Amino acid sequence: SLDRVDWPHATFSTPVKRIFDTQTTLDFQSSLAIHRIKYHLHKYTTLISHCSDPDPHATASSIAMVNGLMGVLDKLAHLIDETPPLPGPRRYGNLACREWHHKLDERLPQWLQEMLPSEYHEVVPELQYYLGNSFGSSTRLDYGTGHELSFMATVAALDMLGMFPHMRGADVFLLFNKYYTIMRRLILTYTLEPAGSHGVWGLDDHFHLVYILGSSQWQLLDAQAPLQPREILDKSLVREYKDTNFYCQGINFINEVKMGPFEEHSPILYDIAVTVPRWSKVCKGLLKMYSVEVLKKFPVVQHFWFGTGFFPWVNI
Amino acid sequence: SLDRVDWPHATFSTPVKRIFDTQTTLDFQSSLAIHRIKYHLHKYTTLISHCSDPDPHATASSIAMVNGLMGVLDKLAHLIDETPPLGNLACREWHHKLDERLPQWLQEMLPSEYHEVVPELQYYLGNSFGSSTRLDYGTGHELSFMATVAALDMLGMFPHMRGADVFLLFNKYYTIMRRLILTYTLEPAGSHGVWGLDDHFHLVYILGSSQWQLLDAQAPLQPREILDKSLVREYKDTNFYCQGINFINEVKMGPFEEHSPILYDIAVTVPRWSKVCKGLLKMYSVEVLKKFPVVQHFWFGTGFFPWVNI
Amino acid sequence: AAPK
Amino acid sequence: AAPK
Ligand SMILES: [Cl-]
Repeated sequence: SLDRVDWPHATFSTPVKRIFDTQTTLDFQSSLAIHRIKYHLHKYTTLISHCSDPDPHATASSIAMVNGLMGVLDKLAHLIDETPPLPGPRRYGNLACREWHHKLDERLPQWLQEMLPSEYHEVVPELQYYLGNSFGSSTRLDYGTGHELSFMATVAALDMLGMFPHMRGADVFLLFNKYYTIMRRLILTYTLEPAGSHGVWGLDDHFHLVYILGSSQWQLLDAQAPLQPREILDKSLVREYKDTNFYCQGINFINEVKMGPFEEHSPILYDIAVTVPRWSKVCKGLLKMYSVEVLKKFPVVQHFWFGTGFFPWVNI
Repeated sequence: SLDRVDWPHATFSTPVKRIFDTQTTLDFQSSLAIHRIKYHLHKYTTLISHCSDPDPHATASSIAMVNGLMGVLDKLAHLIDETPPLGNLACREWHHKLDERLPQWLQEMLPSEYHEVVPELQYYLGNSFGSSTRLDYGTGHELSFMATVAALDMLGMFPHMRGADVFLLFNKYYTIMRRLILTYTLEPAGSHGVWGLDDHFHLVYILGSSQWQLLDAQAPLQPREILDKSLVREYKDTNFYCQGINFINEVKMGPFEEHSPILYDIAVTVPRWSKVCKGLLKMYSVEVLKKFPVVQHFWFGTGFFPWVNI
Repeated sequence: AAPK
Repeated sequence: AAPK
């Protein structure tokens, strides 16, 4: 079923490689793992379009778990401070990064231990994996659509356990906002290379989900939306909304990092801005894109690993 | 003709943007300029397959212009030494001095009966080093280099050019490039990422394969052996491919199969160099010459690379 | 010929 | 699915 791991009677183990080559990425297209992924992505998109107008200063859900997953992001956020980067050329993966991940791989299992109540700890090895793989590559010193995909996966797992009763778009907004805060900070500090990047022939170097989320938020208002897709092209306005909206937050981040005229370096986002008249279109289109440009492409999905609990490699 | 320029009767003017969109990238495909590019592409490629084993501490060709141009590369190398970092903001600064001093340096490089040629040359070379303002390098800049050495060829500045010179020249050029990328922290200009051949270069690897192509099975390495870090290291002064793959090897951090899946694929798949070369050319015409993100910024004059039909 |  |  696409939505609730059959807790109790369903067993967990360490997830493992399954995507290997071209066919293996395709069999994956029909797996139970994927139908869960696509499902939770739909939900969080649908939800988030309730939150056009999030609380930029929000701090906690009313759901216990969004508050734990909040606080654990918090702990691995404190980790960057404890891991000053290495001097030298701002050009590739900065080496300090291996270290941070060593520290992570050390207290994560502890921090999820505390986070889930007793009865659940037998879920950690599976959970560990996904959260753990959310923040970039352990040894390539990169980060891209594949890990962002892993974080959504973490949450969908926690969700699949039924620990987000009545989760409003504001809870999705809140967890991802911390998530992107952290990933924005990691990419810049560890000076990380893109993974699965399709160059100038892709949406964005590291993200895709941000945009499917941002776009969703203004979906329901399109004409009465504080900005039009045309307008994200205006550095000043994007700034104005970069707290309330993921799409501005995305675009703001490209804009900060990348040096030329926007149209030359982010040609797809440019075309979108200039070609899709309204946000509901962008989101429909950016979802269609996701399921081609991430879910079906190997450089991007091969490090999705499957357990037996949350995201099984069984058929349909 | 693909080969010469009507000197002195074709006229020369500051190049000027011509590729604008999908449409005009497809016209460009029938420009004199493109055939003049394809023509010298082949030339250097077959010449260099003559030179599997070049003198890695050669300094000077026996041709007048290849030392002159060597010397110009050298004059701007030096410019770097006097422009330290904090892409990297010290760099517009370097480009600024390149155009203050470069028309001048090509002044010395040619016979006084030639000065009419600079604005055009000036443009092509002075753009072989990545964008003034975008702070990137990519294969359109590499294609610019070739373009320049082709302008020179087209004024017949290079009689019975040998493989060994098409090395030497290029070998110097990349030496600077590896430097500019690291010292300036230049991003990849116009790239496919993982779905492309190299973040930054395509020609290194055509030349690279040419060289070993004639001897393929008796080549010091075979194409699968680029995947061994130390064998690659042995050859990197003497063979462009290894130099290419060496560069990747010292800059990109994970497994090679993972970060340069395309070069991997080649190496695990294409049995002999001549075929690797054959592929990379076919692929240079799709992936570089027919891709607008990549050629947009190749501007056209009236004299060397003119924007006209056939 | 161009990304869109 | 995978570059070649
Ligand atoms: Cl390593």
